[PDB]
Amino acid sequence: VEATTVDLWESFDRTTGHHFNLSIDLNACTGCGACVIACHAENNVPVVGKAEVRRSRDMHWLRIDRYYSSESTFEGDNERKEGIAGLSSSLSTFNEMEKPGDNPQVAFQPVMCQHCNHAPCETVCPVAATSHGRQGQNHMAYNRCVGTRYCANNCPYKVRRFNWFLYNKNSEFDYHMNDDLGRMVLNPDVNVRSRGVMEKCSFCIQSTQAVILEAKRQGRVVGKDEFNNACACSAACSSGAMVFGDVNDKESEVAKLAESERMYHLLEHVGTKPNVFYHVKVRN
Amino acid sequence: LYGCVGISVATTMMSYIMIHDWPQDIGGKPSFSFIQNMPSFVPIMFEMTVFFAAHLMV
Amino acid sequence: HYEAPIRKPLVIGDKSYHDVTVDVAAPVEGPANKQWWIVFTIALVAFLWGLGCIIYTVSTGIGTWGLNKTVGWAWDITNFVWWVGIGHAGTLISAVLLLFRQRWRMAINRSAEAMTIFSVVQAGLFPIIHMGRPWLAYWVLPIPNQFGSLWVNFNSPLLWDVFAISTYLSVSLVFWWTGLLPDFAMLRDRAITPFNKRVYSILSFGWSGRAKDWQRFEEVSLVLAGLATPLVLSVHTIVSMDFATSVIPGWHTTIFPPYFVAGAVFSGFAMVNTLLIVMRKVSNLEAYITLQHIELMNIIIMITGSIVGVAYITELFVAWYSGVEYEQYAFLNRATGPYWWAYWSMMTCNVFSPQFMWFKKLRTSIMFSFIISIVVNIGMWFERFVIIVTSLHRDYLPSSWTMFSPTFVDIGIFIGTIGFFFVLFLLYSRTFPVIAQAEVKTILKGTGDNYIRERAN
Amino acid sequence: MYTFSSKLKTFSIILMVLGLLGIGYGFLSTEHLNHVLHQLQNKPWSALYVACIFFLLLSMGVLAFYAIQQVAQAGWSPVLFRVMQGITAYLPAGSIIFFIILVLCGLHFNHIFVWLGEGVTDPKSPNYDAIIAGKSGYLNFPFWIVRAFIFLLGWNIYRHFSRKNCLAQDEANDDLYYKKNFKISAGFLVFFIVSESIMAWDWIMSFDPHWFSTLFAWYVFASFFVSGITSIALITIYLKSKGYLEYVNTSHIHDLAKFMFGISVFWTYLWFSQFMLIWYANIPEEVTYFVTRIQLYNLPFFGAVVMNFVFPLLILINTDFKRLNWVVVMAGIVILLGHYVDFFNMIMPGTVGDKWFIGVPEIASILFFLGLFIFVVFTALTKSPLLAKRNPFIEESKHFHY
Ligand code: SF4
Ligand code: F3S
Repeated sequence: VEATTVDLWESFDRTTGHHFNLSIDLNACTGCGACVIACHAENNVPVVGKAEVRRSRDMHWLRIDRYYSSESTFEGDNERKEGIAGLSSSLSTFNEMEKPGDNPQVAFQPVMCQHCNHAPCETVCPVAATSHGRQGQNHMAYNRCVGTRYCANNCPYKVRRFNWFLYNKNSEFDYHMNDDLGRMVLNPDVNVRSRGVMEKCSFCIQSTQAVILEAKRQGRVVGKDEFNNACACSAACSSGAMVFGDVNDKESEVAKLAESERMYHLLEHVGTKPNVFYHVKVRN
Repeated sequence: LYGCVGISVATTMMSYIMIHDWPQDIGGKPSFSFIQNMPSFVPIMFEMTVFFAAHLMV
Repeated sequence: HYEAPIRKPLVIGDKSYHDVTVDVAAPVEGPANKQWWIVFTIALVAFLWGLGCIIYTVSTGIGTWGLNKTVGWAWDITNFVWWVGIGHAGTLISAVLLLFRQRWRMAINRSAEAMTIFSVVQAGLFPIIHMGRPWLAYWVLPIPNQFGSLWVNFNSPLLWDVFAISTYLSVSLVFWWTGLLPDFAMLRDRAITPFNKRVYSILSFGWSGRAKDWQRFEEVSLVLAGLATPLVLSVHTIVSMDFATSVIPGWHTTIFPPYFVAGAVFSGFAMVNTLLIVMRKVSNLEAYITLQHIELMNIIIMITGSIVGVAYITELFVAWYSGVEYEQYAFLNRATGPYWWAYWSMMTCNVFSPQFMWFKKLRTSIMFSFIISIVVNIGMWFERFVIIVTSLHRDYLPSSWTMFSPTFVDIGIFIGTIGFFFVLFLLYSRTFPVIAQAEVKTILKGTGDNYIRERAN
Repeated sequence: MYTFSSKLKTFSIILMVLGLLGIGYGFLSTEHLNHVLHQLQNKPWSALYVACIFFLLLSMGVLAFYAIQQVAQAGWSPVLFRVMQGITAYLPAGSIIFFIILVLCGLHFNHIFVWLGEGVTDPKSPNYDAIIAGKSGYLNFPFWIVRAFIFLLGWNIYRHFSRKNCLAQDEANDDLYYKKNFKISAGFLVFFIVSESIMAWDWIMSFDPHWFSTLFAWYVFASFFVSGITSIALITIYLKSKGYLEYVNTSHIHDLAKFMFGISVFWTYLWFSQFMLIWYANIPEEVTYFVTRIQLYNLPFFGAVVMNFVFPLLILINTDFKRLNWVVVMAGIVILLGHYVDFFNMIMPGTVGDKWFIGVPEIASILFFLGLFIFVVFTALTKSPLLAKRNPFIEESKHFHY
């Protein structure tokens, strides 16, 4: 039986009231270059120097990947592995499959915090700084987070960025966060973190709480492409790769993409129920 | 008898806070009842019964 | 009476009641020598320097440590669980050996208790020091407040750990303390100075040893020993579940709850044995700590070592048996990878050290067993290290793969806890009655190289 | 010596006839039915398997304890060793029957095991299962038989020579047999631990080739070791009440009562930790193991917790009650029933699933082996005197009190 049907627990009702998703199709991902800088524009992610990134301790909420291959194809890295012997060859094949061969194939993959439903990063927080909503986010409070760094470990995708120094006003980081003339880029609607608290690529709460707001004072229902135009993770990319919006509204752009033959999540055998689905690379 | 006091403390504490004051979701843990999500309370309930049984008789 | 002629004497030197009390009271009743002061000074300096490192990293940032965005735990919790493992030895010696009526424990129990009260305390520093905002640690407790009675959840093993450790220590403190009442009584009755007179009249309670008082005393210790064994198991198990309950390949399992416990017994006794070896020569109490006590410590270590060995092959079998590639790769990474030397040096120590004890010529040797007892602690440090690090730098999504290397402030804090351990233990040995008198005097007639010879003729 | 009752013979005969007849009765009764009919045909087969492995391991739970008591130089056990030797006479007979059953599976007379079916390994078949086929390096049938076979010799040989050397020690003017057995028992315990781990994989976890778990064998060990202790106590109570034991008193009973109590709690500990570590982080692979048990075997699954924990928890905690014959007998019965259920629960959902029931074919196999067990044990007690002769610790055990 499909792995998603096995569950010792009981689910929660998110069938009404704006269940969200987010849609990547891997064909449209050329380089996804400007999708990064627009996400670090509202969210006030600080700038780290050459050192403290040299030690692989940077601060980014979404990332683009880079996967080469050995022996010129991706199917050539699935014939060497499925044909394997016992413990004498498997110590040598897995050590040769990290050396990329000449003229391989390249593949890109945008990876952010897909807001899970059976989320492993939730249950182990002792101070209860994380929780879920009815819309289907992963709400991250910056207040109870007394930084016992568990929830960076149980994320199998491992997109969770703890901050280590104070990046705001000290002279060790003499970037735009420090000087008085250059603290005007920072928007007042999103707070600026100090020390010891984690941060995470949330869904665009500071926009979608204003889209519901501007559709409630008027007395209307939210339109078709109104959620898509506000979240700058999707409303700033060049191609039509990133698609954000509603699902319970059966006339949006997300609900026509979720019912497809390319419906596909990362790591379904883990059983975490993500809310961001990729499609398929259909190269020829 | 002191141990029996301890288990009543542990179970009335957790059954109040977790399911009758804020029944929020932390993960996919079913916080609908006290049978549901019971196993996660065992590590605490145990320790409380020993704690009271030990110190109150000393 | 009805004692078997097979058993060997536990008390050497034809010692009577006065002989025993004088021998044990003597190190308390006199001054410390120059060598004591030299060692004390060294331990103190290491401790003070360690404090400086702790203050520095708390006030400047966790980023001064060698932690990564991938590896959130290493050396902090590694040393935490290492010290916790050490602090289970005394609660076995004073409770489990009690439950199995093991007479030979009477010469160890008191120093064995010191081993837990000075090591659980060391472990208690790490849950605070590694925190991002430790001055807000009080939020861990479910205390009514102005945030609309904002509570804590009761689903995380980190919280379970708070209850496990704080009650483990609390209970063991009153247990060993109660056992001191008849021994402090024997010091207040010496009162060589009015100062010391006052001190021991306060340290002891109004313990005028009487029929009824002893009757109740015995019953209390039986109850607490009964409660203590469950605590030994459940506390280390709650610690174990910090990894067993995860979704990370290489950590998610069911073997850890008894596995880590077996390792805790193994490493704990290895530690205790080295201190007893030097203690019986410095304090001149070699007539109480005999080669039979040493041999029995070695035998127990041998037994638990083999249990650990079985668990190692259990995990490897299951990994092969399982069709999950992620679990199999994790074990391949340990066998061959950038941390191969941690894994194989760990395995070398844990596999071969306890197997030397099958040879009587090696087991019955204070020289050989001293060395081996030290080695065991090294292997066990790596046991904890390997599990945590090798399972995090390699996992789901190859793009997140990394390395790990500690900094001088990670090392320094660990050194500090070692120094502090010895400051506390060393001072203990010059102010407390190192051997229970109430216990030894109940076995002096039952066993010893005088009464047995009398029984034989 | 021990005079046989001259009544238990016919009693055990009745059990070995009525049980046997019930067993015989049990075998006389699109793609949907292809599932169902196998569930139905397996019912009288797993009804026998669970009975044999229960009593087989019951005997092993005594030998493990026996070896431990001699290695640990216990000063209260010598007076009870003859009873324990009498109990562990079942093993060299029960192990024959069990082994034969394993052979019958190999010869395709049933569908007890999945991976022993035909067409599973080969890709040229509608029965092809790649997951099982990938585990064939361990599940290969001839390896399974040989590996199982040598575990039986490794237990039976120990039993045989332990008794032989003991009797030799009884008729000697020096020692040499005591020390011989001391060395042998130490070797046995090492062997036992290794054979125990593999045994569980081959005889219990082999019912579900799509499931695995660490900490399985230690759980299994506790589930029979506890019951072994209670069977020791019950036989000594019987013999004592019939006037065949001397130098046995309530302190010996009390010591056994508190021993079995502590280890029954230990069983509960292992049970819970295995369950919770799957429930807490329910990664769907390897979770259906509990899904299909909780949803189907509801009362069996949870009733086994109560009977093996809650009941004795409020009984064998009073030290006065630990000295009472009827308290100990009562608790012993409940514990034995509870562990029978434990083995029932582990095996049944893999062979019959939701077609399970506790009717005639189940009861019949229980009574048959019950009678057999009784017959063999009490017959064995007539072949050697109770209360061994010169033994380095028997003089203190004859005056043991607590
Ligand atoms: S992806 Fe990582 S951060 Fe987002 S919910 Fe799942 S575990 Fe938590
Ligand atoms: S588990 Fe909790 S305290 Fe912060 S580090 Fe993660 S939100």
